[PDB]
Amino acid sequence: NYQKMVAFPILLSLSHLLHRRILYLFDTL
Amino acid sequence: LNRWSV
Amino acid sequence: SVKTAWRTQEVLRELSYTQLWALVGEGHVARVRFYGPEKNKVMATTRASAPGGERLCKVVLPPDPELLDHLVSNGVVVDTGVTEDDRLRASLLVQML
Amino acid sequence: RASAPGGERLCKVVLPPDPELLDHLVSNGVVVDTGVTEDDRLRASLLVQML
Amino acid sequence: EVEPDWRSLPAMSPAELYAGLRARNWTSAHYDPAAEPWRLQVFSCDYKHTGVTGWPGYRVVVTSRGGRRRWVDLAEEGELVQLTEQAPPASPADIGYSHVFAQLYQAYEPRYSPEALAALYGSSSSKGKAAAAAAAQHDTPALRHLDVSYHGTGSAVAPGSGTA
Amino acid sequence: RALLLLPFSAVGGAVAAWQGLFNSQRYENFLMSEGERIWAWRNRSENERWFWEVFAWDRLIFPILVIVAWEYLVPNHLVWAVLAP
Amino acid sequence: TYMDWTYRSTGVDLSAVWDPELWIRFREAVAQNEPAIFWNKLLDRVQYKENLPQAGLVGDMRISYAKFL
Amino acid sequence: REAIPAELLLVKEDPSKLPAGVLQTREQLKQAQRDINWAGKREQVFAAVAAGWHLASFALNLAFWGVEGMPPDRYWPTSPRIRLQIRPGRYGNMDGGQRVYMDYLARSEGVPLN
Repeated sequence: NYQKMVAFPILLSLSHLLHRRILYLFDTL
Repeated sequence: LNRWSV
Repeated sequence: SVKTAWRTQEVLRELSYTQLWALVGEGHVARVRFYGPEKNKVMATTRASAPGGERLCKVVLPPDPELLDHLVSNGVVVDTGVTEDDRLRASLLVQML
Repeated sequence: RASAPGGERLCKVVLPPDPELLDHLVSNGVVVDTGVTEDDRLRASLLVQML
Repeated sequence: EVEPDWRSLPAMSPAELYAGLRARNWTSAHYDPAAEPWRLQVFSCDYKHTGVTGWPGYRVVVTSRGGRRRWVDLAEEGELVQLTEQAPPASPADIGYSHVFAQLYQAYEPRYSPEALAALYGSSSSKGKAAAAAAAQHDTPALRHLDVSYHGTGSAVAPGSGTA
Repeated sequence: RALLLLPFSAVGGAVAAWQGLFNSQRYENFLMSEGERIWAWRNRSENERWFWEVFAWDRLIFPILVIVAWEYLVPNHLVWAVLAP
Repeated sequence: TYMDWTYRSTGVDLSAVWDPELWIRFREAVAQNEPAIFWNKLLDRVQYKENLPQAGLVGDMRISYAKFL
Repeated sequence: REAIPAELLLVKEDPSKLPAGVLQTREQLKQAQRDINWAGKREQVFAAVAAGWHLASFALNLAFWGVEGMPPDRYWPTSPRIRLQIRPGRYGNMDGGQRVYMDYLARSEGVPLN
């Protein structure tokens, strides 16, 4: 178990945080 | 802290 | 004490050179995976005939030029985790970049 | 030494990878002083590279 | 020789290739006269800069007695040694193609009958052409090694084409 | 006779049908329904959005990352490990 | 002179950037009141490109690796 | 006009005196043909896969198209000056700056008037 179960929330969070970090990198530039 | 955060 | 401790996942189990040499000579280690940037660490996958079955142990060595003349002398296959599928995936990533 | 041509002086020499140099210096009575050489090159050469 | 499908052929370790080359090397201490013949075909990639799946080192296709073919990926040069080096390196993951080529060089060394007691001393004259040259030799790898060629992979993409 | 071979018209008919699927009252109704669902979900959550837009990086993950990164980088010195950070 | 104590004392390995030869030349120049000893070394360090061989290297002066050997 | 009979032009090769394993079997020939066919399109296939991934991302952005379907966001207004706190103050603003602002706004809107 847990194989694509402990990954999908973490990858979801990483994608969301990455997109917001690109937007905030534009903001700080 | 920051005004726009709240 | 396998009948006393609770089961807690499967962590590696750091051995030493002497321990690994003993269980290689006695024919209990099935496969070795040399790793480390300095290549001084080994994942030893034991066989089912060993006293304990298949366990993925971790060994740290000094640089002794006699490892080959024990491992391939007795039974042990050396391997690396980077297969041709992983290499082709790396090539695909380079193409995307 | 003072017996050298030109007196006693300090001279900087850049060396090639010669494996007989240390044996030559030892057998000719030269005080071979290395120094420190901290193992963790990544950690030691980090702040000075930032500088 | 046709470059095989690397992703489908069974793989063999460089350590196992080095051990087999040592076992077929009559000059080495680990020599095994009762060893199956090996056909070694060394491939160098020629689509490194034209294709996208190129590889840096060498790939040795080893054909066994029954026609079974495995391959070894000597992608990097390991412990750089001379061709006459016989000591195995510490930390076997330092076995690159330098050790493999050293073993290939050492295997093909000619073996001489015990006439050196009448040749290294001799009697007189040009002993090397009057008593040694009429002495012959046994190769020893030609009955246990092939090493039949060093090949190159096909490059289906031209280096200056629109596809490239 | 038959010019219908090599059907560029048939491969463009997919794009024509894709364009005709939208700009209809069904797609407008779907958009209004999605606006209703977005409005409902935005009223439901109201905390997770602030956590993910303000808190999660700047006040949870980034301080941890920079402290761990600094302690991994700087030498084992009292000034560099305690006083300077 | 050598700044080999700097890492274990401060954390900054100043021996990676310090010039012991330049310090020794400065010390000798100060001791002998001969500022040319330090100034020539400092100017050779700064204007290194102008110290490149511009005499006897005229117009594609390459021999070979084999001829050099 | 010479004839040159075919016995002096054709090879009389007998597949018996050949060494063992030299004569390729049908399975070996099929494997060799498969390897040639894969090596003749491998780099093209990999480049097409990478370009297809990039094209899939671009087509997803095309399906996004404009602004429709997206709610307004109070955390992300459309203006970075709204998002941050950037206002002109006493130092820098001068009367002529209104003229220059007018010309820049005309060029940004796309009209050739000033």
